[PDB]
Amino acid sequence: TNYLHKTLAHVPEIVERDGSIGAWASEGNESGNKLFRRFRKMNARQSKTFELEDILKHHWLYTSKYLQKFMEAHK
DNA sequence: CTGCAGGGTTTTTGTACAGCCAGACAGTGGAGTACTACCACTGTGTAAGACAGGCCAGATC
Ligand SMILES: [Ca+2]
Repeated sequence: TNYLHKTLAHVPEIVERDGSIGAWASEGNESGNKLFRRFRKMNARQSKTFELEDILKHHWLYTSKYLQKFMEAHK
């Protein structure tokens, strides 16, 4: 199998070269994609002409540091 | 024992010089900021009307 081959043959090379792996996890996008699941439910327009547009808007809004910083609010 | 009344007794309560400043009253000219109903759009539930086919009556096999 593939990943097995990667991990028994190719781990050391990349770990040597590009600093760190798992650092570049795809985990983030897929894992977070459940946000695209929920946003469609709650804040839809709704009409697919807009459904994207407003979903993307809310998403990026939820994504910037700035509002996350203001969400922490002194721990 | 009881009820009632002069005063006690301490607390509470308002009236009392005396000066100070927060807080409000008018309005001005309209911005403007908050509010309230369109509004474009389809997803979801709904229930009137097709309808068919199953059944009884008419009449038959
Ligand atoms: Ca995936």
